[PDB]
Amino acid sequence: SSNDNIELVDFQNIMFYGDAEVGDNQQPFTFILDTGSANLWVPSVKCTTAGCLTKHLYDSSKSRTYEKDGTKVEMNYVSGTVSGFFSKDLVTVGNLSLPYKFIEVIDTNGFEPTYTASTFDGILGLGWKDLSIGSVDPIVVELKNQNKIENALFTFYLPVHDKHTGFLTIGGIEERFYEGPLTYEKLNHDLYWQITLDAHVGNISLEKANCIVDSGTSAITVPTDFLNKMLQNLDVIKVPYVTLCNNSKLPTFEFTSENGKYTLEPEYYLQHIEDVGPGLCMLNIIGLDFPVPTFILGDPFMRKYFTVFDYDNHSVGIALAKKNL
Amino acid sequence: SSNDNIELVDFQNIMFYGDAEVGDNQQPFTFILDTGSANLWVPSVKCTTAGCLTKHLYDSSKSRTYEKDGTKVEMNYVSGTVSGFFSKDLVTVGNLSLPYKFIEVIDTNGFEPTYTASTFDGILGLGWKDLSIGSVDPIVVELKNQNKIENALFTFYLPVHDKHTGFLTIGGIEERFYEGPLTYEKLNHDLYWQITLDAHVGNISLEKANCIVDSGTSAITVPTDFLNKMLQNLDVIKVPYVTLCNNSKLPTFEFTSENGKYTLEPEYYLQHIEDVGPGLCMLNIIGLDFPVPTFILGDPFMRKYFTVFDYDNHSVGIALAKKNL
Repeated sequence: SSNDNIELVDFQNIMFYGDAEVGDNQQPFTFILDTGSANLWVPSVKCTTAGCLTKHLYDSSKSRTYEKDGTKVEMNYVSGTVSGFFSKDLVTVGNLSLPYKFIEVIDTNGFEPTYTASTFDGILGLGWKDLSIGSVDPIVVELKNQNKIENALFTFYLPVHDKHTGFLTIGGIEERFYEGPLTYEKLNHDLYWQITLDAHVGNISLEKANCIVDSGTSAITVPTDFLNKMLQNLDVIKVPYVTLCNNSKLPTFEFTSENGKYTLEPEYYLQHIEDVGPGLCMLNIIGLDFPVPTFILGDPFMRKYFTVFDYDNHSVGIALAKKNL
Repeated sequence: SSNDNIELVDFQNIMFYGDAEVGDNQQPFTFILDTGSANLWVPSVKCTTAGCLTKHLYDSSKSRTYEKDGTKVEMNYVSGTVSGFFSKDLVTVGNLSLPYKFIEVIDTNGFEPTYTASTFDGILGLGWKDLSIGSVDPIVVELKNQNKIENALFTFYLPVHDKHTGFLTIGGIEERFYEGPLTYEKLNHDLYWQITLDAHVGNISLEKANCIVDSGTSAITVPTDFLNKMLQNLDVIKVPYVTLCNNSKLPTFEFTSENGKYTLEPEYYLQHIEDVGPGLCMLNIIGLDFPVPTFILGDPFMRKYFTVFDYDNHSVGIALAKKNL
């Protein structure tokens, strides 16, 4: 394996984690791998919030390579905020290492209940520089400049609950992860991994909508209006959205470009909740409005499609993920 | 027992059922007991929807007391609609029986996925006449006129998940179900069991708000605006509301009148969801706006407070429910 492969484990089909280390002594941590952010952060041994008591903590005094910074910083996510200060130390991802600037988190009380209720210790961003705090070059970009990897790209072969684990691969594209054609879509912005695609679900359509491929989002988000029409005569209620898993009215999402066609059948966005009711399924779709028509192709899409995030070529490559390796 | 007692069983802490029969041969059915509606309905052997295949069905041809009507009718609920026609036959509730007009349901496809995903067969309304279809006198009202019960009232001692079963009692008030004072609140309308109460949660307050005591609602509903302010600096996120069960910022609902004071502490509106995360709790509160400030005091409130629904006196009696009988 000339590339750097990091095994991924699924967490209740809503999150997936990967491990990496910080410090010369390889202190272990479990990370959310987020293409939607650009900073790396780990909780400090100096973090004294209740959430931190159950986590793997980072102790800079145990690492020779630790380079003090101390610049105050706070990072925000959908589920909250974490605060601390910048620090620099050796970061090891898979079989590659490099001195890297990250956020040493001191306070997580503004990131609850997500933090305490989840198994991850920190978050490792895989977005673009301009999207980070402190103007930190993306880790993969850094590795490329240090000539540690053949290409400034990484790929995601996501794990599938009760089926198989996944892999984050840095440096190269491995054909073993996908079948069918691998199609590239140019980014429309060098901030997020956002591309342009036409969308069609039923009779409802939307031309050249913005689509963000995001590993940190557990669902597929759709424009409010779009969702409403999509679920008008479909038998899908919602406790003040759930439906029968065998609902044959359920539509298939269709995303097309000049170079490719991607579809998301109900089997990919329906989550079983038998424990609540026989044959009952939850709709892993969310109504979310951005200033312009936008779809967040989150984990549901990525579980079906192997994805390539290319910094050098400013594009996202998409191909059908193999059901089994 | 000079009163008619019907045992109630809890269903995943979101619903509770009671059994009753229809027909001279006592055909058995499981019912949602709804103070928010005024009709009784059972699925017919003539119902051929998928939802009906798993239910106890009513066969009028097996009952001598069956009186054909056939008037077409459709009933709507929060979770959907069911259609059929009126029929009349002997209805047995506990140890009391009486010929009663009900809806024989033929189509339930407009009531999914609730119907198939739930264990009940039909719904028995316990609301006011004007709130029904077909101008049918409430069953308890009917029983009183037939001199089968001492008073036109019924009480609810709701079951508590993993603690104890409950009781629907018709005809009289039994002190064994409650402790502390029993206070009566006059109805402000002869349609719903709606009363007037001042509400205070934190610093937020609302004078003489309308409060509907509803056995068919699994949560406590609060005015949108009211909820927002209530959950502003409380650590309660919400997947595009959950919180740590030990959150000490959680406020206590306070409802007061000229005759009584009722409170709802966090332990009564927090639902444990350990299977999702350690010490994680769901907020059994819902943001719902009515034309005027309204609270639906659903099951969470009724589980804490024993309630008396008096038709003769047009009031709702409230008292602390005994933790154990």
